[PDB]
Amino acid sequence: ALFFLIPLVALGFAAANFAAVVRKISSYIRSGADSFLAHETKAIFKVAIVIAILLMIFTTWQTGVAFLLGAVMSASAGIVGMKMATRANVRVAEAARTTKLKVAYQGGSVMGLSVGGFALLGLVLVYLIFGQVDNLNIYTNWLGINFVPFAMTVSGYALGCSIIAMFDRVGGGVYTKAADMAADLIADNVGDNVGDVAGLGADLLESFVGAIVSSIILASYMFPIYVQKIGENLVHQVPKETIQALISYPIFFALVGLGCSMLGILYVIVKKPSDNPQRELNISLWTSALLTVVLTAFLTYFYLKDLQGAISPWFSAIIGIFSGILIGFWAEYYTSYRYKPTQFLGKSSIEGTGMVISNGLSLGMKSVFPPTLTLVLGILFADYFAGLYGVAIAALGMLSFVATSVSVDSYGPIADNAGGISEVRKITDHLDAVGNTTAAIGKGFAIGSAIFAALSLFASYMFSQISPSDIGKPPSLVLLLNMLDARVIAGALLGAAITYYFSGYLISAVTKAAMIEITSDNALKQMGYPAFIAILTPLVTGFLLGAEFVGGVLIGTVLSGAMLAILTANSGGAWDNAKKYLEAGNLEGYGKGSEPHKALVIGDTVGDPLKDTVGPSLDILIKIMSVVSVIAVSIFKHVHLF
Amino acid sequence: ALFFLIPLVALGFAAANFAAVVRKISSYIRSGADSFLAHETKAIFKVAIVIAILLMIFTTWQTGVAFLLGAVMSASAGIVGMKMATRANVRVAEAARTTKLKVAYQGGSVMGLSVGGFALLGLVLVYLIFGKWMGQVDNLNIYTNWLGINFVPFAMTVSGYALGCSIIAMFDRVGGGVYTKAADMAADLIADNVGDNVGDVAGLGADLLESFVGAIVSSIILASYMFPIYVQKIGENLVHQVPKETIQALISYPIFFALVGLGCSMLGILYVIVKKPSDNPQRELNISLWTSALLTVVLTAFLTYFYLKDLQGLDVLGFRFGAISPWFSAIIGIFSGILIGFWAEYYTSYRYKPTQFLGKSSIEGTGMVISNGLSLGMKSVFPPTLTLVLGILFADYFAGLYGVAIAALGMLSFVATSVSVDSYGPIADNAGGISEVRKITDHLDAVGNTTAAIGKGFAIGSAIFAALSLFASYMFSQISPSDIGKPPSLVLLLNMLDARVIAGALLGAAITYYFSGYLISAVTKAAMIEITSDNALKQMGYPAFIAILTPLVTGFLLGAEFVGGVLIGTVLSGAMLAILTANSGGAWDNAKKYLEAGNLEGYGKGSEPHKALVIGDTVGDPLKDTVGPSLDILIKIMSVVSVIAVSIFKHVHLF
Ligand SMILES: [K+]
Ligand SMILES: [K+]
Ligand SMILES: [Mg+2]
Ligand SMILES: [Mg+2]
Ligand SMILES: [Mg+2]
Ligand SMILES: [Mg+2]
Ligand SMILES: [Mg+2]
Ligand SMILES: [Mg+2]
Ligand SMILES: [Mg+2]
Ligand SMILES: [Mg+2]
Repeated sequence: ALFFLIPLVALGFAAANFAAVVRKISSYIRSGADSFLAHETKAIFKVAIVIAILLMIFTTWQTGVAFLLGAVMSASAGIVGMKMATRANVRVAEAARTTKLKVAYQGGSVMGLSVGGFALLGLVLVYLIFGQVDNLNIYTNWLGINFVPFAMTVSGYALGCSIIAMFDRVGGGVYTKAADMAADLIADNVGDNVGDVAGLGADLLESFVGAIVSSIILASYMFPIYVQKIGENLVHQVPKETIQALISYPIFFALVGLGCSMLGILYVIVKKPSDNPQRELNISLWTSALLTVVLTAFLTYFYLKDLQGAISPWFSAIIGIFSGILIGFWAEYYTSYRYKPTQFLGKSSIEGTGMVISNGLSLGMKSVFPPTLTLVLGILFADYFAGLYGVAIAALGMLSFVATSVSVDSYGPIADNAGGISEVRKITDHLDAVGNTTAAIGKGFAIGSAIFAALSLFASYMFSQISPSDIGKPPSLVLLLNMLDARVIAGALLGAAITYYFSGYLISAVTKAAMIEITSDNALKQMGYPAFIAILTPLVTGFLLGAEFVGGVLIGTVLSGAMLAILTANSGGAWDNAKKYLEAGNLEGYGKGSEPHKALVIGDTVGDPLKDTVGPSLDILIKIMSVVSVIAVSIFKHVHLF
Repeated sequence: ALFFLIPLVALGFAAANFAAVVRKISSYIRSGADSFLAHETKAIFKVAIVIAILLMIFTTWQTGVAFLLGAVMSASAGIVGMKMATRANVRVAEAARTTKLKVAYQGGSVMGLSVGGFALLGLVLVYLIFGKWMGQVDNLNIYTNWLGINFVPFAMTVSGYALGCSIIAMFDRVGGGVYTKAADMAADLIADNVGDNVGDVAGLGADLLESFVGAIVSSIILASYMFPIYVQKIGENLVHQVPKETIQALISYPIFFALVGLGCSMLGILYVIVKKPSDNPQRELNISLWTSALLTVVLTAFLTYFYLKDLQGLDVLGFRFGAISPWFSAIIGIFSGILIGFWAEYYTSYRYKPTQFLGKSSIEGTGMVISNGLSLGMKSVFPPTLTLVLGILFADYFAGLYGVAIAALGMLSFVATSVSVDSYGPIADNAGGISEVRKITDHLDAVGNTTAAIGKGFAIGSAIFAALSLFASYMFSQISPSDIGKPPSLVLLLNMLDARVIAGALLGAAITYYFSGYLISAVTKAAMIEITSDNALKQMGYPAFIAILTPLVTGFLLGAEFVGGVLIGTVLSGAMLAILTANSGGAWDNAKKYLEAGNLEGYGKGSEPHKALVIGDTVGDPLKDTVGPSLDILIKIMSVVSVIAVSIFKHVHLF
């Protein structure tokens, strides 16, 4: 029971860290937020109820309620983190004076702690409140969706969080980068929080919950899959207990996690103070992960000790953790002037706007390989030491310290805004540089986790066809999406193309809308397209062509989004800090007019729509499209047309 | 036999069209060419012999020789097309004076006709001398090589040939495409006017040669394979459920088809050209193309019936409707292809929308030209993909995997005109650089940039359509001696849920973004004749290694499931990216031209509006003329290498 009250503590904790801080005429920003949020919430209102009724009508109301649980939960989490981000933010210029810092990071930390507390309050609710883990045969609902009691329930929850986040980003990411563009051409200072706090935070909430939900669905499934069949009895070769312990474990694991991170957060703010905030963020991160690996290993033994080895998914969490951390490092590497990507680009500023662009492209494109490689090497090990389930738990390891990742992330625009506000500027610009890096690190973890998560959720997808009319065949006959089949290839091409389209549209959206209520109303009103594209595609294409084709689309979608999130994040990422870098002069005889500053400006402005809107949008698409397909293939495995 | 002397005629024909034309101090450019070609040929020399000995040692010398046949063949084709491109080119300024055109297109047409004649002379040779004399289409069983590669007699031979053409095309591109766009940058910061031929004539030309032959070789490998796959296993004898005569007709058919093709195109070139001349060259090129395609559809239909009329087991092959089947495939691929061309035009020419909108955003601040250009090309990727998505299925529904390869050929059963129109562009374009009358010349330039983008577009499409046949063959080629029983359906089963394949796919995608980043950087380093040529070649290995050893490195590390993955990632990403760069590269140049032509009131090639478009053309140049098209090459050469070496690493992988 203690474990079940653990998530509750994080939240009293969220409320406490801002308060000790908030007690620390630039209010201006808070008004911006309410307006967009007003308009946004109303569209959200309109939509969430409706999706809920839909799920309730078409799948199994338990799931629709859980779905609402997720909508209230994520909206709320984001809202709290926003009051903080928008208060440390103000309170930073004033930290920044007496100091010739605690503020920026504590504000960022409020959204992250709130994110953990809420997401888990909600999930614990879904777990307790939703005999589906008792039943876990293979129920075949009021229509013909033959749904998973529990899988279906938490899938509903995860879809809820993912969808409201995507909306928050594709509108807010849009309001924001549309704003940055507009500003360097005011609007922007609000943009920094809408964009890299609320939106980025929502993206991460989504990957995290998605990976955990996938762990849950899989357990909820070794059951119909492994059943014996020696001479026409069904013998459950995997007995219920093992499955139940394996279901509850990622939950228990996730509880063990956030806890490790909460210490990191309470530790660094109140910790005796440093003078360099990059090392803090990375150390805190590192710490949360060591701490988490060990205790997680205990949790794993005892809470899985004798099921019928034990520790295995703990190795999965570890492989994922170290992979995740490496990917963070890679993101820092590619985004911070101080090492290589930005410095070269930056100095090339002096050679003619063209070079900043072409080199920024080369930089992000090449920069794409190492995080993917970590993931390639990362998947295999996550995967070798455990079943499919070990991969999903691994996604979780990448994200096992989400509280600190998100804290550090929200630090950026929060620190970043602190910068814009004085214009003292040096302290402020450092804060800004780090915003751009730490938001790029964050993006990097969530993309990694999107891929690691995506393979369990995809496996779950082929698995979901395990209709009543299956419950015989070997697992090895059912988990077999064949790539040589033309439907899968066509599917893949279409999904990939869907991904490039989705990005181009999101780009175009940024520029149209860019050139509070005008663009907020416009962003939302003008928001349906990405959500339709993202969501109905499995449905449209699925209902058109069946399980092989949606399996394909999902594959293309995942591959492309994986590559592109990173391109935009890192390269879009380097350009801001390249601009800052030259703005700080650093090139001798160069400093804020002149052909190079102008060129770096062009880099930051080019980067801004890609990194803060497109890539991260792909983060979301590759999940929400898969979850939708996992559910609707219930219908289109059988019901496809041709 | 008539058919076997058909390819020969195209070539006497190549030599004739330039001559009637060439008889039509700006020589300057010819010197540029020799220098790069000198340096290039020497590195090529060094490498081709070596790859040949390698293949001969490790696979089956028949293949290594065939491979050399392809190296001499493609080098040569490209060289001839180059003397022409570089003579019509000069002879265009002078067409361009008296006309206040026949030149630009006839020059472009020389390389294309040479491409067809050579590629097919070579292939006919490989078919007769390797397919027939050495009986590889006769033995056709599954021979197992002095080492342990269990090679396909014929598949292996022609696979070698395809690899040869692919490799040398890639080399011609990754250096020359680099010299040329490195040059374009350097120029708008002279050198560039030479760049235009090196880049969009020879390089683009070699890309298309590669896609074309790759598609045909794949048709041949598959036929040369329904036999071991489809044997029965009835109560333990092997009964060739697909008999020799079927396979053999199905093998010869793409060849016979290709012969019927190119023939259809040659008519197109002589026809548009010799009409009393028109006034708009876009409508011509697209018409000529269009015509070659009507013609090809029909006659190919006859060819298909009689030369396939009674095969039997064409069903099992995947031929849902007998004899005519691959003709429907060729048709499907053709119309998909033509649409993809149209889409390319659509997205690249000021006059419609992608470039028009981009161009006018020039007045809003260079940032915008760049953003809108990314949006334009990125969105612009879909219709050509969707045409392919819808296109694969129909190519594929009406015929087996073989029908798909024949479909790739259909997208490309009209390459001669494609290559004519492509080569027209830099040739017309140079005509443009020269005089500087500029309006007459600039039009030719606009068209160079579009037609190079259409060309690119067909070749990328065909690369995907082709890629599924060559990939199928890949899973099939593991069909070791220890198989020759199980259902085809148990062997054509690359599993995506296997973590190895996913890691593979991600690795291939990642290898491809990397490949692109390196070629981009190469363009700027080298950009800022001999200096950059030597530098391009010397400094050229990296992409070829990456492209080629990856199946080998990764394959030998992780096995068939992983290289299958890498190949998948690589195909998917390169497909998307070739289009991004091509269509953008396509839009920005013509957006620049467009504003340069003024067309915005109160702007006359001055200020931010022209400056901004300049930035767009210069951004586009490295992407479209070097990166995308490079991906065109990578997605093939990496697959062919894997198809061959999986001979070893299906068994020999490490972990
Ligand atoms: K950022
Ligand atoms: K072009
Ligand atoms: Mg700015
Ligand atoms: Mg900012
Ligand atoms: Mg600012
Ligand atoms: Mg920025
Ligand atoms: Mg130029
Ligand atoms: Mg030129
Ligand atoms: Mg040119
Ligand atoms: Mg150009």
